[PDB]
Amino acid sequence: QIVERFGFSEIMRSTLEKDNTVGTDEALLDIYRKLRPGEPPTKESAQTL
Amino acid sequence: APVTHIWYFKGVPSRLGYLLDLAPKDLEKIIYFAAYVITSVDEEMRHNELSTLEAEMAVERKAVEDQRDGELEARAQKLEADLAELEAEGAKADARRKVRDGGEREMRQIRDRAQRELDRLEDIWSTFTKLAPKQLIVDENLYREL
Amino acid sequence: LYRRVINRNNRLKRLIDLGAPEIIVNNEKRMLQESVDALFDNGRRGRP
Amino acid sequence: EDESEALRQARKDAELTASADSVRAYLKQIGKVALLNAEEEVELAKRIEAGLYATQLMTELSERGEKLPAAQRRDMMWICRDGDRAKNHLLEANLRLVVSLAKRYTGRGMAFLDLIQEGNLGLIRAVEKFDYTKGYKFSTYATWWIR
Repeated sequence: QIVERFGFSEIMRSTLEKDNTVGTDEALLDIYRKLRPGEPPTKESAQTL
Repeated sequence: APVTHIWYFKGVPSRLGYLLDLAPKDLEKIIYFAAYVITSVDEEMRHNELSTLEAEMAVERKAVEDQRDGELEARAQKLEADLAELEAEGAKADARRKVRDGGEREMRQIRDRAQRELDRLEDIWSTFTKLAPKQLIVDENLYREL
Repeated sequence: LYRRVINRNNRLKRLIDLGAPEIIVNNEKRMLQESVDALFDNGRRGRP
Repeated sequence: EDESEALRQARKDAELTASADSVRAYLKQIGKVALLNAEEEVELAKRIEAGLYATQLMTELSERGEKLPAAQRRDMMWICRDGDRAKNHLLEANLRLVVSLAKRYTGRGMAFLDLIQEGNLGLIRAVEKFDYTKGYKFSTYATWWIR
C-alpha cells in the first residue's frame, strides 16, 4: 500500500528499502519500547497507546 | 545514610566520575539506587577456592543435564504413546502427523526454555569468574543470584 | 527545603530502626538524596 | 509474535532503563511483586503468628531458660526468619494498595513520595496489628491504618 500510494517519492522509497523493521506488530513494538521505556510492551497496549 | 554532593556528582565535568573512572550514567545509577556496584572482591581466596566452586558449578550443570535427560525420556515416552494411539488404528497420515508436529513444537519450546536456563547459568558463572571491583551490575535478579 | 530534608532523614531513621523492607528503605534513601540535591542545587537534576 | 526472541529482548531492555523520575522508578520497583488473595494472606498471617510466637519463646528462654542445643535452636531461628520473610512479602504485596490510597491526597502540603512513604508506614502498622482470625480481607482493615 505504501509503495502504491506514495510512489513518486524515490528518496523515502529508498528510506523504506532501508527500514530494517518489517511487520506492523514489530513497528508497534518499536514505537512502544521507545516512547514508553521501562514498561513491558503488549499486543494491545501498543495499539491503545 | 550518607548522601553524595550534587556539585561534585553532576556537572559539565564529573569530578567524582573522573576520580572513580566511572561514567556519569553509571554514577547516577549507583547513587540513585537503580543498580548495584561490586565494592570489593576477595581475589586471593576466590582464586584459592576456584577449584571447589568450579566443581560445584560442574555438579549443578550435571544435575541440570540429568533432569533435562529425564524430560527427554518422558517426552520419548509421550511420543511412544502417540505412536500407540496413532499408528495402531486406521487414520489419515496427515492426521497422525499433526499430533507429531504438535508434540515436536512442544518439546522444541521446552528445550528452548532449557537453553535459556543454560544461558542464564553460564552468565551467572562467568560474571562470578570475571567479577571486578567498582563493576556495575544491572538486573538485580543477577545480583540476588550471585 | 530544610524542613523537607529533616522530614526525610527522620522518616528514614525511623524506618531503619523499626525494620522495613529493603525496597522501602532504598526508596526513602533515594528521597533523602534527592532532597539534599534540591537543597544544594535545585533543578540541577530532573525537574526542580 | 510472542516467541522466537521477539519480545523478550525488548522486555529485558525496558527493564534495564534509568527511569530518571523518582516516582516512576518507585512504580517500576513496586510493579515486580504479584498480588495475593485470601488464602495467600491467611497463610502469611499464620507464618507471622508462628514467627512471633517463636521470637517470644526465644526472648523468654534468653533469661531464666535452658542452654538450647543446635537442634532445638535452629528450628526456632528458621521459623523466625520465615515469619519475617512472610511479613516482608505481605508488605511488598500491599504496597500497591498503599500507593493507590495515597494518590488521593496529592496537591496540598507534601509531595507524592512523602505520601507514599507515610502509606508504607501505615501499612507496616496495620500488618503489625492485623488479625486473620476475624476472617476479613486485608485491604478493608489496612485502609483505615493507611488513611
